[PDB]
Amino acid sequence: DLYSRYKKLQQELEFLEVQEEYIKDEQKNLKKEFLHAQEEVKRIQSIPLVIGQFL
Amino acid sequence: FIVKATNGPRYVVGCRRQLDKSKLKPGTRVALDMTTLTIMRYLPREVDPLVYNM
Repeated sequence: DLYSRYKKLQQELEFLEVQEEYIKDEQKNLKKEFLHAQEEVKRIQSIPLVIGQFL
Repeated sequence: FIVKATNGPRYVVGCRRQLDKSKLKPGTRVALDMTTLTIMRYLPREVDPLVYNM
């Protein structure tokens, strides 16, 4: 089977090397998403905050 | 600035844009916004006329 095994190891390799690129792009994406999370949540700032007490 | 609602609570405000942030020393009276609640206009006054009537 040395014509078909050596055929398809290449095939599944090129498959997984394509499939790596998806997660490479998503890792590029989600750091931006986490920064948008950071600042666009931390706009929770002083909308005219009231003085109280903590118990 | 921390302002004083005369029935109650205390807030965090800003100016309009150019309300002279050196004029607004602790002790002045300001006019506060209705929605944004921030400072709109300074005022004079002060209190009990037992100082004044003498």
